[PDB]
Amino acid sequence: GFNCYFPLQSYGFQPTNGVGYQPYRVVVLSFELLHAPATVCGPKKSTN
Amino acid sequence: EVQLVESGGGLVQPGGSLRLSCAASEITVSRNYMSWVRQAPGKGLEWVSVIYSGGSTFYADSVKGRFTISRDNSRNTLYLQMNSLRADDTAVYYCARDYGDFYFDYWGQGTLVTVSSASTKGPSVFPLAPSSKSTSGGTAALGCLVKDYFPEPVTVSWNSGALTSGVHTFPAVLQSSGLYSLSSVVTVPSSSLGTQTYICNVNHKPSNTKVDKRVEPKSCDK
Amino acid sequence: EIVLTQSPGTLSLSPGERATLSCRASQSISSYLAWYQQKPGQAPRLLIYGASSRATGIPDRFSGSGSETDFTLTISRLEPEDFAVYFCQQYGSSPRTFGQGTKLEIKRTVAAPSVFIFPPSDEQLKSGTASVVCLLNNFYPREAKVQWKVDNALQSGNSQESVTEQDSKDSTYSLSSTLTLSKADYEKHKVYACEVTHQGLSSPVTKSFNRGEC
Amino acid sequence: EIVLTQSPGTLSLSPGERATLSCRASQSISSYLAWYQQKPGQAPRLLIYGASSRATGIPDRFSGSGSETDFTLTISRLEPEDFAVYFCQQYGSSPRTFGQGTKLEIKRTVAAPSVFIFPPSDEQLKSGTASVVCLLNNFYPREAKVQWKVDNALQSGNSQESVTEQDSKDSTYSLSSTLTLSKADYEKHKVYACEVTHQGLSSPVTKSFNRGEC
Repeated sequence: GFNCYFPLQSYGFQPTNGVGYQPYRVVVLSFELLHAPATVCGPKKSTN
Repeated sequence: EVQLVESGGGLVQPGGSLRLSCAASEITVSRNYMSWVRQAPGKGLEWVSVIYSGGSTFYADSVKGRFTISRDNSRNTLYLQMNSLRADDTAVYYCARDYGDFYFDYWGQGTLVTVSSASTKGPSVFPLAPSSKSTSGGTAALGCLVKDYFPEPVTVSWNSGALTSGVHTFPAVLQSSGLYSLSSVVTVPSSSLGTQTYICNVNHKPSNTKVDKRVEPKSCDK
Repeated sequence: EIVLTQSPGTLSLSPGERATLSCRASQSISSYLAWYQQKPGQAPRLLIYGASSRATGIPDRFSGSGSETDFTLTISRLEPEDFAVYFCQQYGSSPRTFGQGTKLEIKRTVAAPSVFIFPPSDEQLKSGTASVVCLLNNFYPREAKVQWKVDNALQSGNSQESVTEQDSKDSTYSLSSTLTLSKADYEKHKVYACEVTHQGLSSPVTKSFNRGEC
Repeated sequence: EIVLTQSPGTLSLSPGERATLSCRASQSISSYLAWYQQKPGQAPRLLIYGASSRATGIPDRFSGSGSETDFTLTISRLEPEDFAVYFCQQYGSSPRTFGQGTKLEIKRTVAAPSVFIFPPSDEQLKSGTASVVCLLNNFYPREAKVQWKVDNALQSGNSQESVTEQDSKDSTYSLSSTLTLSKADYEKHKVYACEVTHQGLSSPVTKSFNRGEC
């Protein structure tokens, strides 16, 4: 109600609009180095 | 209903400082988005700054390094502080709560701010006595004149605001001396002109000067 | 930033009709626009958001529309208080901004003014400066014509006019002009006249007085 | 912070006798108080060094007394030059503080007021506000009580009053009071009166006038 707002808001994308307000998908990658063995490495070192 | 009491406003010389503020009658300033907008005659209107409910700040590039906004929870009062104005900034600033995508929902009445090295000056008021001719009818017009003051504006009232209908006031006008001048007029029934005498109460708030003058028919056949 | 454009620069409609207002922008807004109302000497009031989301306290007479940098507001069955300036507000980026504004005026009927003259008061002469004011109140339209005549000579360059604002209840204007004089010029000149022409007047009206009337 | 209390509230006595000014502090000290005199509108003057050491510019009639927490000031053979207020300040540590003051009055004999009531001037009535002025002169006691009556109805609560210090020459006092009302309210009633009660009179004396008497 009045002064009683639902905390979220919708985006309501429309296609024909300009590029600046168009939906975008973002992926954030994080690297963590604890005092523990590493589990992620780089592949390409093979030779015949 | 929802009201915001404003404060501050007045004259400052260039290179100085001033702190403005406004308060909330009922609403929680701490828990909602708050913003300033400055409105100037003949130049338009602009957006200034805002504080987000998380306390974050955000400005317009025109006042960076010269304006700053904050909020005091101890008194539920929004505040505003000024550094080194420009003559262009001459405008009336307003406090208003917006929500979300920036509907500017509720507004205060606004408070003017004026910058100049010119010092403050008190106003002079000249009352106007109604003519005998205007009493021939249902109603007559009573007025007064205020001039030779600095700066604008000047608030006026008649019988301490007891009356409501028939009051017309004029906007101020620049004197070549740099001062301003304005006028007012109130409309009243004819019968009490010889019975009730009406007195105008004038407020020059930026100089905090008040002048009270009467209006009486007297005698104009002379 | 992004700039907005408002048309018309002036709109004047009679009561009971339907007024229309359109706004245009350099870059699209994707239906996030909003309209605000501000009467003179009053704080602005929110009206409608986006394409068609009207505010809570506003009547159904208000309705806007649009998309893709072209947006239109239409109001039906105009009412006298609806006189104000109106504002559209931007959403496309930071910073925000909003357009120049539009003033809407009502036309009801034409009515003649009331003309009065007021002599300089004793305090003025004691100050060494005298001034003369002629008041034209409660007339229609704004464009009233008034002239000053000094000792049968046209002194067009020593007077300053002043304008009021439209009274909502009556829909009539008012005008004040001031003739400013020096003490010596005031005492040397004796006869003072003002000539007024107005559409609500059948004929031009002239008012005059003599300095000897005190 | 250590707070003092001067006692009694006022001192009223005839010349030639002994004076007794008592003072109390919040927290107990040892000989860390003093006395300060002030004839009204003048420079306060230092009286007594410590509890009992007297300054060289001060005659022998004065004497101070102190304790852990009670402290009293004594002066003998009171004289007209002594009419003034009296103050206590702490020369100990806290940092330093003061007291609330006490006034000394020199008593000769009781004198009734001179009462005259004056109507509002023309300028006041022209300004829309009317006021009535009553004046009491050359009276002792200072505890002269003044009241306003309008149409024989008590209206003593529409006033703000001030009373002068003691008159050195006549050992009496004079009072100024004003009864002010709006012009319409002033016209509502017909007769205005003021009541004065004093010790020198066998009964309170009242003066009055009618509004129609100009």
